[PDB]
Parts: sequence; C-alpha cells; structure tokens
Amino acid sequence: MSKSENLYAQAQQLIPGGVNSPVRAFTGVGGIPLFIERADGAYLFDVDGKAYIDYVGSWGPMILGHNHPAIRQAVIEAVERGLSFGAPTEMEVKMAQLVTDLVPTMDMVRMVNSGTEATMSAIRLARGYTGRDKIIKFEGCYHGPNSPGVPTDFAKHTLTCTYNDLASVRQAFEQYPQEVACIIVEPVAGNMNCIPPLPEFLPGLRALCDEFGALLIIDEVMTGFRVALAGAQDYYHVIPDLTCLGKIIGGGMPVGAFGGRREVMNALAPTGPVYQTLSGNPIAMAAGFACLTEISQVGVYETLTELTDSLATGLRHAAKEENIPLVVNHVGGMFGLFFTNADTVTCYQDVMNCDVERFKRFFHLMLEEGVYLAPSAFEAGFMSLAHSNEDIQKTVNAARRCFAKL
Amino acid sequence: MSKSENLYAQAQQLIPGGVNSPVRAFTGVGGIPLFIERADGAYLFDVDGKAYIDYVGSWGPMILGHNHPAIRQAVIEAVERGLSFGAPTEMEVKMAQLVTDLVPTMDMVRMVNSGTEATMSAIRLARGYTGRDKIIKFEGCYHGPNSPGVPTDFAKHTLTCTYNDLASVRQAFEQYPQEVACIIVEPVAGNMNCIPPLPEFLPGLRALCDEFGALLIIDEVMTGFRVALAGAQDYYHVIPDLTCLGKIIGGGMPVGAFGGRREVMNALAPTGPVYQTLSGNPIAMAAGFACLTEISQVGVYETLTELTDSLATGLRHAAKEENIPLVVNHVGGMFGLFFTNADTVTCYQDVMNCDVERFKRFFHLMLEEGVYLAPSAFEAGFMSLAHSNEDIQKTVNAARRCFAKL
Ligand code: NA
Ligand code: NA
Repeated sequence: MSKSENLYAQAQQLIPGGVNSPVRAFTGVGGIPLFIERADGAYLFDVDGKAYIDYVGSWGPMILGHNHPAIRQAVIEAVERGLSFGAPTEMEVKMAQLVTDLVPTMDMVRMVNSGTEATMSAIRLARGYTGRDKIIKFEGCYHGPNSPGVPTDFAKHTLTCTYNDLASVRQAFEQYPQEVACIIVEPVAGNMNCIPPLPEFLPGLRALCDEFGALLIIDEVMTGFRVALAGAQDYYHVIPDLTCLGKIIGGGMPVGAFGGRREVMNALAPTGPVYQTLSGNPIAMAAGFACLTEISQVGVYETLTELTDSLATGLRHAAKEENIPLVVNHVGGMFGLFFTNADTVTCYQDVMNCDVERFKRFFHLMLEEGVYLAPSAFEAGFMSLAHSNEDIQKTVNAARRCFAKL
Repeated sequence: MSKSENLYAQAQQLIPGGVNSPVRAFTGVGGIPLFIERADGAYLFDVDGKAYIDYVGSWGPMILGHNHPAIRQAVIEAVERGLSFGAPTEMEVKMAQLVTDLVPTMDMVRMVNSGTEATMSAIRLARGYTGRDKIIKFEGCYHGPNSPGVPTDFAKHTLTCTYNDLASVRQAFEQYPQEVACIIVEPVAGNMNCIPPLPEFLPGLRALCDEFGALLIIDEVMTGFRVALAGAQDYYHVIPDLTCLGKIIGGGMPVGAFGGRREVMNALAPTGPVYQTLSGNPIAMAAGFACLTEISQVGVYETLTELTDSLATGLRHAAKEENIPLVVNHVGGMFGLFFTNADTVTCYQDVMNCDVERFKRFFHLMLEEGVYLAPSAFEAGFMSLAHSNEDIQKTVNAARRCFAKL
C-alpha cells in the first residue's frame, strides 16, 4: 500500500467516495486516484514522489506550467498585504484594464469568484437585457436520465441543440422567435473532450442571434488565453455580445469574469436594473495579473501551438504504426484523443461512439509511463509553455509503447 | 481628488458602477467607496494611507484579524508547491478531519469552492435524499419587486417563512406535508443585519422537520467559527441533518464545505445517486487549516465574546447619553446596530422599521473617525481577535461623538 492508497482509505471515512470532485475519484478510468504533493513546470509529483509529465494543467489554468516564478512572486508579495478586504482595490481596476486590452470585444467587465459564476451572470444579464426567458445551449457542453436533487421545472427554459449543427439551432429559434434571450457556446468544446467548431458554425450562430434578436455569449472559461491571446472568438473571427472568462485569468487560483458590449454591461446594477455572487479574490487577481502579463509577450502562442501540433503529429504517427485507430483534435494549446474508427470527431455522437474501455486501459498504461492525462474520455488535454521538445518526444514514445499493448 | 476617488473614476469606465460587488459601490450609504491598499490585525489601510478600525473583517473570514502571521506563513509555504493540481491532496484529508473534529455533528464532509456552492449542494442533497421538491427559507436570509434576469418559475419550489416565527413554518408544512425536502436556516441571521434566534426558534425548527420528514440544514457560512467553535448550532443546542460552512474555513480566501449525518452524505455520488461545482483550492485550504488550528486553542471564544460584549455595552451607553434610540444585537464575535425606538429587534419587520437615513449619516461620520463599519443597514458587524481593549474604547468614544451629531 502506497501513500496515495493510504490517503484514499483515510479520505473514504470522512469524504463520500474519498474525493471532493467526483471526476478526481477516477470513476472515468477506475482504480485508486493519485494524491499530489507538488507540481513544477510540466511535471506533477505524487505523494510517493513519482514524477509525471502533466497534460491536465489543473484543468486549464496552468498555461505557463505549474509553479511559474512570476506568478509565485506576485502572490507571495500580495499575501503580505492581506488575503481579502471586502472592499475594492487598485488590482480590480488594473486587472479590468488588462483583460479589456487583451480581449478587445470587451468594452466593460466584471470579475467574479469562478468561471461558473461568470457564465451564470452572463446568462442572467442576457435574460434581463432582452426581457426573454429561453436560452440555447449545446449537448455535451457544461457551463456550470434525470438526476436526483433538482426539480423537473428547473430546465423548462433551456433549449438543447446539437454542437456543430446550425439546423438544430435554427429549428429552436423558429419554435421560439421572440423568446430566446441568448445562445451560450464553448467556441471549442472541452467538456465532451476537445471538439473544434466547423468553419461555418460560430459565424452561423452570430448570424442566427442577429436574425432573431438574441445575444451571443461565448464561454471562453477554458478556451480563453489557451486557443489564442484574444480568445477562440479571435481565432475563429466571431464577435460576441458577451464573453465569459476563467481559469488562466486566475493564474492557478479560482477567478471568473464576464464582459461584452458597453450597452449590454450598462444594464447591470447600480447603472441598470439587472442584479447578479462573490467578487474576485485579491491574491487570485494578483496571480492572474502576472500570468496575463507573461502570456501577452511576443511568440508565446506560436510556441504553444508548435508544442501542441508536434504532440498531435507524434501521437497520430505512433497510433498508425501500432494499428490503433485514433483521432486527434487540437487548436492552440488544447487537444483531444479519441479511440475511434471514424475519420473525424466533430460532434457529441462521434464522442459517444469512441472506445471508452480502450481509453481506460490507455490512461492506466500512460500513468505507468509517467504521463498524467485527464482521467476521462470526455475531457480535453492541455499543453503548457513549460513542456519541452524532450517532454513531448518522451510522451510520444510512451504512447507508442502503450498503443502496442492495446 | 484622493487616490480612491481617482481609482473609482478609472473603475467606472470599465466596470459597471465602478465595483465588482454592488454593496462595495456604497449604494447602501452613498458617496465614493474606499479603495483598500492593505490590512493588518484590527486595521484597514486605504490607498491614501488612512488607517481604520475594521468591523467588516472581509465579511467574516478574518476572525484572527487581517494578515495573521500563522495564516500568512501557511500560505507562503503552500504556494511553493504550486497553486492548484486538479487532483486530490493530503490537505483535503487533513482539513476534512479537522472540520469534523471541530464540528462534531458532521460525520462526513465535502469541500467546495465557496459558501454559495455549499448551501446549493446541501439543498440539492436534501432534495435527492428525501425525493421531495420544496424547501423552506426565511425572509431577509440570503444563502447564495421581481428582479429582471431570472424566469418567474425559478422560485416555484421555494416557501418563504418569517424568521423567529414558528407559526409561519408550521403553516408551510401543513400546506405541503409530504413535499418539503428541507428547512435552510442561518442560526443567527446576518444578511438582514444581526438577528439572534428566539430561544424557542431553532429547537422548534428541529421538531417540525422531525414531524414532517424534512431535513434541517443549518447555514453556518457566517456563524461557523464566529458564534462558537462548534458553531451557532452548538451555542443554541440544536443538532441539524446538514451544516454549511464558509468564510473562516478559508482563512481569508474563498472556501466552502457542507457536511452532516453519515447516511445523508452517503447519498452523494459515487457512493449514492445525488450529483453536485469546484473543489477546495489548496492555498485556501492551507489558509483555513492554519486559521482553524489557531482558533481551536483554549480561551479564544471567551476573549472574542468579551471584546464583542464590551463594544455592545459601550455603544448602548454612548447612545443613551446622547439621546439616540439604539438597539445592539450580539452573539459571540458577531453584532448588529439598529437605529430604532423599538425595545428589541427580533425579525425582518423590525429591521425594515429602522432609521436607514440615520444609519447612512452615522456610517459616514464613523469613517471620518477612522472606523470602518459595514456600509449597509442590513449587514452585521464583525469582531476580530486582533482588536484590543484600546481599539474598542476608541470606537465607543468615536460612536459617542457621532451620536452627538445625529
Ligand atoms: Na497548426
Ligand atoms: Na455575554
């Protein structure tokens, strides 16, 4: 019995399932979860001292890798001034200025405590601004059969459409022409694994919102600062009414933000009638400020994309050599692995058709090789700027050995 | 124009109303909000360098005062290991053990990212465990006419009762005998200012839940570790089915937790069918662990209560000398000021009958005296263990001078 196994047994007595986050229970992959002592650059170190090349990046915040010195220095300096104040600070203003500089579509912005609060606040704003009740969301897309604990009437004003399918979106609008307040969309799906949009998809959503008087909300909690500096909306050339941000903007600590067109944001109280939640923590905003300053430097996204592209190329080549059907999706610093015979993976149905038991065996074989992947078939992979060409070639060599055993 | 006034003008261009949290806009009191540079012990220091005796305590987290060395040391040490991991840690287990040791009614516990997530998760668990849809909540009580942005059917399964009125609770149960999943109650109301329960009230809620098969959820996000070490539930001798915690458990950074009876908590996934949100951040849990270790030492609550009682006594005496009708409510390290002719303040209607314009003038006069009070008539005051007898006598002397000017 390892230190992780002992901590898991201990945890099970006081925490249901031994974990606070059900995905961290390894339910997706099976077995006992890995407890982590520390992290540095491209690596995770478990409680038994084993090192792993990390492709989880704490679920997307660690763009610069773990424990980046500029972020660590900014937080140690901020901590001397106190953790929180319950009153506004100069960092709130500086952070709002930096975020609106980096993401130009945002004229105004509000910082919140998490990505979930940002999406919920953006949805509430769209409903208040338009005076309409219905929202369009996509299947396999999480923003923050029937599950126990929630009353049936809770999902009454939510219209679920098919990701990358403009016809299903038009159909929902044609059913409710004057009732859709907004479309909320992940510009690159990340919660059904990594699914980039079809070229027609995001401009098609912008044109439908314009036609039917709805607001377009682009949820960049995961894609923000990962796909591109100015977001996946910049990369795919689409201008939304509102943007949601999280993760990277906190530099490793929870932070959220939502922003958009000046006249939409002006509808928020005290300026307007829409009321929203907790403000951004000062330590988390100091971490995020330092992170955003570092990634806005020349050549950062070029390097991130080159690292991710080299991993995707190597994995495809390794799978082919070992006769393992595999699709790799990737954009900027984001990627997704799919064990399927399909030529492309562009929708939720394609993800559902992947070989989940094969992914589970691959995941455990990769842990043995010292590679830590997201422990789910329905989660995207993340590249960091601390990963070296050597880390990538080691990962590709490890995947080839794992593919030979499937 | 001060540095706070300049930051506020700057903030208004990019942030609706110049603040992230509408209460921090000083809407309750009027005027331009104070921007805070730093905090230490019992004091806040604004961006112009002015010192204030603080009674906001960052909205309750700062039980040990601001920037406590044990908390600062624990976070600087934890930050070296990385900010977040997206995987379980030993601190999750240690923190769960410490919280269940301090609050004995909790057999099992789950850590979440905020107090709001804890109350929402506890409400979802009660609904899932009982299979019922309705919840009872109290007016003036916030857990996380009609406001724009939320559809009308959203509050369909919520029954609002009157705080400190057992008859209104019985009436709601008699209307829906087999449909109430739970009662969620702040054991000391803090979001309509400070309203302690009547002696009959919390035991009466326990007896009604038992009669009608509902779960009793005690929301201790604010009262936890403030009223007493084992919570206001220990102080008022009531045993709930579930407890919600926040604030102090994060040592100044956002953290939430919900816990309760072993068989109720076992209904959570993967062990049971109820699914919930983000896990506790490691830096925030290191801050909370150090905070909870410090306040569980002998004599802490005795000192906290003595400080709060001496402030309440001094304020009452000062108001009487100056012919200003005032009610002071207080329990453990929590207090509330009420400008009213009423003999007692025990309900929402009493709070509504207070002189709000008098509170607004008092608040601004106290800021001039170097005392920072919650900038709302509907918010409780907080005592810290860093406040000295001299701080308290200075506050009482300042309040007497302010009462003479009302
Ligand atoms: Na490329
Ligand atoms: Na007393």
